[PDB]
Amino acid sequence: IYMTFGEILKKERVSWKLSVKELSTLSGVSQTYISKLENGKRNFPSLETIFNLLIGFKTHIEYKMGSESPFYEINNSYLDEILIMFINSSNSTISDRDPNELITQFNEYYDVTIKKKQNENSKIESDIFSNKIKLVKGTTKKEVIEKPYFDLNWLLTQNEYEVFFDRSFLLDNNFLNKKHFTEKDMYYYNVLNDNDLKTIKDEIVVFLLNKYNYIKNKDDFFNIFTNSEDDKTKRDALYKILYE
Amino acid sequence: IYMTFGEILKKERVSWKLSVKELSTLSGVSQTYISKLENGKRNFPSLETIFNLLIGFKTHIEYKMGSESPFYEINNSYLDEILIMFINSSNSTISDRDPNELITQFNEYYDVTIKKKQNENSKIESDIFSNKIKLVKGTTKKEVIEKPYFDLNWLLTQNEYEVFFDRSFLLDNNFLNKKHFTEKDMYYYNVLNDNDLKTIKDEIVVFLLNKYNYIKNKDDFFNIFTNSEDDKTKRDALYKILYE
Amino acid sequence: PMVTKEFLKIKLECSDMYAQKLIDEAQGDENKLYDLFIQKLAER
Amino acid sequence: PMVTKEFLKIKLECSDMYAQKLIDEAQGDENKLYDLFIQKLAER
Repeated sequence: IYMTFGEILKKERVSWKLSVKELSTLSGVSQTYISKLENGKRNFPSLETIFNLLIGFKTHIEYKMGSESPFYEINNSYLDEILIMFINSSNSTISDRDPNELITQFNEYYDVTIKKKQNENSKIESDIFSNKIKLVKGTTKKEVIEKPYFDLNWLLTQNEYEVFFDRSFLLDNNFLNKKHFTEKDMYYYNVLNDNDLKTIKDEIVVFLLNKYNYIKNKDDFFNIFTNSEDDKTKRDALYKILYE
Repeated sequence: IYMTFGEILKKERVSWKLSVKELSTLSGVSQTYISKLENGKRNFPSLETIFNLLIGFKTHIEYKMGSESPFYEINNSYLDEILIMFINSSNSTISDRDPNELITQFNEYYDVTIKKKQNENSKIESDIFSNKIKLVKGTTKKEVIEKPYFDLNWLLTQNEYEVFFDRSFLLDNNFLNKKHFTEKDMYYYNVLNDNDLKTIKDEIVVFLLNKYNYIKNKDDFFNIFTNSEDDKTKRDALYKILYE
Repeated sequence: PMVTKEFLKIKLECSDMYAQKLIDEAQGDENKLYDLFIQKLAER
Repeated sequence: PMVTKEFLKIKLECSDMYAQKLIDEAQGDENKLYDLFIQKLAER
């Protein structure tokens, strides 16, 4: 006794603690259409929207469980066993149920999609590189922004605007014995001074550097990482910058 | 032999390493009018624009030298000796040169201005409090923004968007042995993980707490600090929250 | 094991099927598995 | 002192007149002044 496509989708979406919005961001599909598919207010969907939803879970799973080798195989095998479960739905309109035709068709649809995405990135390589990007947490879904507000390094190093903390661990002026209260700094006592910012930047610069791996050339390492060159060819080239 | 008002303004503006833009932000006065006054493409200005420019230097000096008691007196006395120098310009149109009338008039113009500013702040107390503000560095000049992007605490604690570092101390995934390269994370290898962010937040929470002074009540401490209550009355009240 | 790997479904917050596909790796050899069973489940 | 407090004008980046109004505090008593002369000029 099989469940309907809508029932199956809701089971998976919920079991991964994803909201309709969250999955609609991870996938091309609208909040409204997702919802309607799960109710049965929309019939069994197109094969292309099915592939889009799987691409949705694909992005998430890789965020959560990881792209690592031990999970890499588990993930590819999983997404396949779901793609079959969908086209074997009680209300399915797919009798070409030869899995290996669909599984291969999905991998050949995914690849086509990657290329489009990378072409669209290449156009805004400037703003991607300079971190002038608003990237929804968990997702590869992004929106270009006027400055790199979400770059922690930039926030600490920029001289354009005052940086604050919560209205808590404040009185960053230990000099609270100044007679008439600093003009309009009865509002902005949260402002970190230039000294503090550089001490915090150095703290983090150390912390990160005795883990991970410092990159000598930025322009270069990025430029080789983002292109239509073979995976196994460029991994060598990345290791060359990390170990000369 | 006196210098013209324009010559005097440029001398002070430059001696404080302020740009026409910088001073035009600190003061109500436009970039264009400042420039024209310094050339003599504009005649001796109104008394009200003179007061505005001094208010400009006032804000800056307090940022640079400090509102502290030893400098508080130096600052008030300085701004006065400049207000006289301006109205004693070679091209001055002020023969009511009784300093104590102008000095008092300026202090009574400043006070009027403070009230207006605080009234205008009160309207947006919400966005000021929640740090949804873009405050030009050095200045009290601010612009309301949709989120508290410049609040360092919020950036580290929020779950809406990925946080980056410079394209340097990266490969935040030590797992660079994952076969086919993490989908579209050949672009976003700069993303700090949830673990790192909390370690950096705690680092800073410690650093700040063994200096400065933690504030128990935010709503309260802020609400009493921002109002038309006497300075000497509220200083007592602030010390009460810092020391019970 | 039995059906007492609801623990994985809840802590990793992954689907029932995925929690099985984990068990499926070195299945019955939970001893052999523990090296990987305690990897992303460790530094989490 | 003399006119060799261009040093203050440059490091503090303050106006000639303000650099004098600093000297004016405990003026001639640069000894007495050093306690405040080395305050905002110290932790800078």
